[PDB]
Amino acid sequence: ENLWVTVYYGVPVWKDAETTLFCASDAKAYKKHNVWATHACVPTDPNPQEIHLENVTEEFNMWKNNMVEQMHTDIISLWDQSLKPCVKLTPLCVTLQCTNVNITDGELKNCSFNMTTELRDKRQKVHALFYKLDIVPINENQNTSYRLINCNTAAITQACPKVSFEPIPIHYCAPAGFAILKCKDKKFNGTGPCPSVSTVQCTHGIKPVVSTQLLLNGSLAEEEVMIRSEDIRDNAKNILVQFNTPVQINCTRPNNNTRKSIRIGPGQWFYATGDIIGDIRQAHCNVSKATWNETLGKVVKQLRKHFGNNTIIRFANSSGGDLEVTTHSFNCGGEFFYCDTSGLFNSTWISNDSITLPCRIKQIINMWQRIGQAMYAPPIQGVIRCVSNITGLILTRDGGSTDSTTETFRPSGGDMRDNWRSELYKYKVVKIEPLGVAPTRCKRRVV
Amino acid sequence: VFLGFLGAAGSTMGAASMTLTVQARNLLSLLKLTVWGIKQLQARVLAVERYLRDQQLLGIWGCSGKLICCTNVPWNSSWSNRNLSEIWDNMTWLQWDKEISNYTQIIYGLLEESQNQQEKNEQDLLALD
Amino acid sequence: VFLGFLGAAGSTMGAASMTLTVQARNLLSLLKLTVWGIKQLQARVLAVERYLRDQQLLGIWGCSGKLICCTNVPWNSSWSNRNLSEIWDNMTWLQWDKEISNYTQIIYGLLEESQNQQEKNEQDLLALD
Amino acid sequence: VFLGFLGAAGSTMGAASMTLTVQARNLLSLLKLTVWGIKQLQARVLAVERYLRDQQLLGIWGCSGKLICCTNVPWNSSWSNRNLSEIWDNMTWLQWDKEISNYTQIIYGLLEESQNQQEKNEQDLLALD
Ligand SMILES: *[C@@H]1O[C@H](CO)[C@@H](O[C@@H]2O[C@H](CO)[C@@H](O[C@@H]3O[C@H](CO)[C@@H](O)[C@H](O)[C@@H]3O)[C@H](O)[C@H]2NC(C)=O)[C@H](O)[C@H]1NC(C)=O
Ligand SMILES: *[C@@H]1O[C@H](CO)[C@@H](O[C@@H]2O[C@H](CO)[C@@H](O)[C@H](O)[C@H]2NC(C)=O)[C@H](O)[C@H]1NC(C)=O
Ligand SMILES: *[C@@H]1O[C@H](CO)[C@@H](O[C@@H]2O[C@H](CO)[C@@H](O)[C@H](O)[C@H]2NC(C)=O)[C@H](O)[C@H]1NC(C)=O
Ligand SMILES: *[C@@H]1O[C@H](CO)[C@@H](O)[C@H](O)[C@H]1NC(C)=O
Ligand SMILES: *[C@@H]1O[C@H](CO)[C@@H](O)[C@H](O)[C@H]1NC(C)=O
Ligand SMILES: *[C@@H]1O[C@H](CO)[C@@H](O)[C@H](O)[C@H]1NC(C)=O
Ligand SMILES: *[C@@H]1O[C@H](CO)[C@@H](O)[C@H](O)[C@H]1NC(C)=O
Ligand SMILES: *[C@@H]1O[C@H](CO)[C@@H](O)[C@H](O)[C@H]1NC(C)=O
Ligand SMILES: *[C@@H]1O[C@H](CO)[C@@H](O)[C@H](O)[C@H]1NC(C)=O
Ligand SMILES: *[C@@H]1O[C@H](CO)[C@@H](O)[C@H](O)[C@H]1NC(C)=O
Ligand SMILES: *[C@@H]1O[C@H](CO)[C@@H](O)[C@H](O)[C@H]1NC(C)=O
Ligand SMILES: *[C@@H]1O[C@H](CO)[C@@H](O)[C@H](O)[C@H]1NC(C)=O
Ligand SMILES: *[C@@H]1O[C@H](CO)[C@@H](O)[C@H](O)[C@H]1NC(C)=O
Ligand SMILES: *[C@@H]1O[C@H](CO)[C@@H](O)[C@H](O)[C@H]1NC(C)=O
Ligand SMILES: *[C@@H]1O[C@H](CO)[C@@H](O)[C@H](O)[C@H]1NC(C)=O
Ligand SMILES: *[C@@H]1O[C@H](CO)[C@@H](O)[C@H](O)[C@H]1NC(C)=O
Ligand SMILES: *[C@@H]1O[C@H](CO)[C@@H](O)[C@H](O)[C@H]1NC(C)=O
Ligand SMILES: *[C@@H]1O[C@H](CO)[C@@H](O)[C@H](O)[C@H]1NC(C)=O
Ligand SMILES: *[C@@H]1O[C@H](CO)[C@@H](O)[C@H](O)[C@H]1NC(C)=O
Ligand SMILES: *[C@@H]1O[C@H](CO)[C@@H](O)[C@H](O)[C@H]1NC(C)=O
Repeated sequence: ENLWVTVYYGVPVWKDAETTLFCASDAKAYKKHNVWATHACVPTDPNPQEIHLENVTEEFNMWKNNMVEQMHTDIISLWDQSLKPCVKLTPLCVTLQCTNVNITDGELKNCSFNMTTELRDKRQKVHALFYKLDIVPINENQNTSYRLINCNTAAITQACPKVSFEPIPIHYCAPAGFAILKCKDKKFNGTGPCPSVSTVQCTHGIKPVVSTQLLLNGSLAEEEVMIRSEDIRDNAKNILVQFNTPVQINCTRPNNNTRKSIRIGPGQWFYATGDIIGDIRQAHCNVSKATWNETLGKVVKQLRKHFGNNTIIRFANSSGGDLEVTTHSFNCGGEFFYCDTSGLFNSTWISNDSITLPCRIKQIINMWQRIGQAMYAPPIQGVIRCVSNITGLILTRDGGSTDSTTETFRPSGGDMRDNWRSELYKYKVVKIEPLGVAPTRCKRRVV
Repeated sequence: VFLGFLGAAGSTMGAASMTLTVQARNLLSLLKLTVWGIKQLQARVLAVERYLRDQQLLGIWGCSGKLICCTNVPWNSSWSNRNLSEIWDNMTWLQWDKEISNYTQIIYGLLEESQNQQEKNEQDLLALD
Repeated sequence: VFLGFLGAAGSTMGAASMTLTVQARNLLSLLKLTVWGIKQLQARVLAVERYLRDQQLLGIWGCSGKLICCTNVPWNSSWSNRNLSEIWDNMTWLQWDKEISNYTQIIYGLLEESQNQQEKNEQDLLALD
Repeated sequence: VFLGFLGAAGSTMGAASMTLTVQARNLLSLLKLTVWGIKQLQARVLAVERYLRDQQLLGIWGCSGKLICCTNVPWNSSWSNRNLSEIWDNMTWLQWDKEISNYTQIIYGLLEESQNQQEKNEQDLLALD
């Protein structure tokens, strides 16, 4: 009956907290120095230890997750460190005098200009092909003199031709004293308590694929497709879609480009685009119409679970933004594509003939809101072809004064952190507090 | 019978307290200025600081080397009115830590003052002769 | 008679056990971005991590304050079949650590579970009245 | 009656020894590359180094949990010849530590070897049956 407190060291008690997570990649031996794995990331254990926790119900919140905010700062920090020792193209801001490549009634122009050399007093005049998207006119009245797109606003740095942009799986691990709780619920939406909860030390193989609108090479959802959103009744918040059946998309760059290496200084090597050997064919992506329409139909069935059993659901092309948010932007073999998704979202829903998507290619890119730094993608010599696995979508409503009669959905990509939320929605970092008091009928021996 | 780290998180406090050694083990164990190296170094110091924090409190409670330590502090009924059968055979350490979370600071303050702040003086005076 | 750090490395295990305090002492003790500073700071953190690693095991084994600690774990003959004469008065801790290295992990598991995981619960029930 | 940390620094050694619990408490408690961050990081590692250093010496002396601890080492008259009334009721710990500073290294060597290096083996053989 006489109760006394007792100290228990090692009790299974955790609390929501945010700590510094670190990288982890498997022993991939190989052309190396990819930006994400860097020189050294922690080698993954040969056998991950996932331990299920019975009778445990934990709250999750993919939108207030701290793993996304840290990872977004990690990818950005890795990008600058892989470009600092590379050649900066600040002297490449010379006035360009261009022309059109002999076709009557073009997306690329042949430009000649004076460039610096290995020696200071000697100058060279070189010819190089540029894409129209990376060049703006200087006279607008108009003549035929041009300049680079960034030279007026931000500096430009040429990516080293040794580093690769291919995303490899990255595992985020927790330091000692902290643990990551994975929610294994098949029907788990955005937030809320998760019935089936296990714990792991590192996350699964998350491939950092920088995309827009379409989520490529992402993790599929089990059972039915999932519609996760912070506020479905809010138009300002993006709508994260996760497929269960992956759709296939083949993208190619038929142009047989050539690399024209021209020296612009002592140790400085600038790689421009040489004349295309063969025919001029603009890039494109093919999507199976039978699979895309089927998968899109599977989406509207789950959208009706939040907007009425019977309602009008339509899909249209992106009507807001420019450049990268109106096109499906991604990296493929080194070159950066910008595909018009007008053929994908052109249906209205109520109650083998593949789709082709025209794509445009840039070389001076401004990703992650970066006002100040621009990257020059060197020309990839040869023909590029990649096959991707679109598993998700990032849509956004239009809102308005509609009386819930019709409902429109348009693709968007206002931020990059939505890409990591599609792969961190199930994880949660918590700190372990092993100190716990409890009353028993035990008293310390005086002796 | 071992389940793993945090294996007894959903079991009763009586079944979870028999596996205190499980959570106790996994509690501590040209330029290196890379983003991964700076984070790694700051994480190792963070790990050993959390560990010594709990060991420091167990030092002022006289429970440094023990895993289950009995004291002289009487359990106040205002903290919880449940019985031993309603605590150790109905509640887990998670929901029990949530109920007493409003009193853990008061218990800790009395845990250092009621015994080891008083025993050491009496331990000196009893062993004085 | 003290020889110094690692002085009894080549001595018998019985003669080396009388100098445990020798290895115990010498075991722990505009911009600072210099290569040597990074090394020196990373060496101090690496040092205190290994020190608390061993002290961590001494906590869960009930041997926190002592240098020689008796336990409740019976020695299995599968680990070594040698007698006390062949071990303490003919073998060194080096060639002894090499002979038990295949079983040191198994011994550690029973060393934390068989006793201090069971003794503290029995200490609670024996001091219950 | 508490004065605070080092409050009895000018007191006699007998009045200051009655408040050893006071000094024991206040003895441990986009880019982070700021000069202050480097200073904080190196200060936290510096703090736990001095803390674990004192606890390491108390561990090899068998005085881990206590604040006043008796030993087996007999006091050599060459260290200080003062009487008990002349030390605890006439001198302070500051001027006392300055007087024994030339023999503290010899005392520590005998403090760990004469007893706890010998006691653990004697306690092993006393508990042999
Ligand atoms: C999504 O994952 C697929 C996985 O197949 C990616 O396509 C693959 O991209 C890699 C990029 O390194 C290709 O490897 C390259 O192959 C060429 C072939 O000559 C070689 O010259 C290069 O050195 C490199 O090894 C790989 O071939 C390609 N897959 C296929 C079937 O061709 C895709 O790029 C990923 N999505 C995104 C957005 O990156
Ligand atoms: C990408 O599409 C491929 C098409 O085959 C899928 O690949 C197969 O997945 C199963 C499931 O484990 C494996 O047994 C096969 O070995 C996979 N084949 C290849 C070539 O990878 C894959 O599931 C899709 N991945 C994503 C992320 O959508
Ligand atoms: C989305 O669809 C609209 C509707 O066709 C496109 O608007 C037309 O764009 C073409 C150029 O491709 C212009 O010549 C027409 O004048 C535009 N208006 C029409 C046809 O009414 C729009 O370009 C598509 N893409 C985006 C990003 O909005
Ligand atoms: C060159 O081609 C582009 C795109 O086809 C066209 O807009 C431009 O008018 C052409 N150049 C001239 C001088 O007309
Ligand atoms: C730049 O090129 C023009 C011809 O296009 C030439 O007249 C001029 O001298 C060149 N400038 C330098 C600095 O070489
Ligand atoms: C997700 O499930 C939880 C279950 O409690 C529910 O409260 C929440 O509203 C759900 N969210 C959505 C967007 O359906
Ligand atoms: C590009 O322009 C240069 C200079 O005017 C010319 O010599 C070359 O033949 C042109 N080639 C192509 C492929 O445009
Ligand atoms: C994409 O390429 C794969 C492999 O060559 C092929 O099986 C598939 O039919 C292609 N799909 C389209 C739409 O071209
Ligand atoms: C898409 O599939 C649905 C159901 O199979 C069908 O009713 C509809 O006509 C299809 N639309 C297109 C454009 O293929
Ligand atoms: C539609 O109605 C049926 C029958 O009332 C119901 O079972 C189902 O959940 C409803 N679905 C949606 C999306 O409202
Ligand atoms: C969208 O579909 C309608 C009807 O099939 C067609 O008239 C229109 O040209 C299509 N638009 C695009 C951009 O494919
Ligand atoms: C519990 O706390 C109250 C408030 O300080 C006090 O009056 C009461 O005596 C305490 N009871 C026990 C059993 O400690
Ligand atoms: C105890 O703390 C919780 C913290 O969420 C709070 O909700 C609750 O009202 C508190 N109860 C009392 C009695 O202070
Ligand atoms: C080394 O071997 C010699 C052999 O005579 C022995 O006397 C001595 O005790 C051993 N250990 C030492 C020297 O530390
Ligand atoms: C020693 O270990 C072996 C192998 O696991 C086992 O068969 C045997 O019973 C054990 N004996 C003792 C005394 O522990
Ligand atoms: C001890 O072991 C040694 C070596 O295996 C052996 O020679 C000896 O007979 C055993 N018994 C005793 C009592 O030494
Ligand atoms: C430990 O295992 C290795 C690998 O089989 C073996 O070579 C060695 O002899 C073993 N040592 C002992 C003491 O069992
Ligand atoms: C200071 O001196 C006074 C007078 O002798 C004494 O009462 C007091 O305890 C002393 N305090 C300290 C800290 O020396
Ligand atoms: C007394 O002190 C002297 C000098 O410090 C030392 O050499 C001697 O061994 C000591 N004797 C004893 C019995 O401690
Ligand atoms: C101790 O005190 C006595 C006086 O009672 C004195 O004669 C003696 O010298 C003192 N011992 C010393 C100073 O070592």
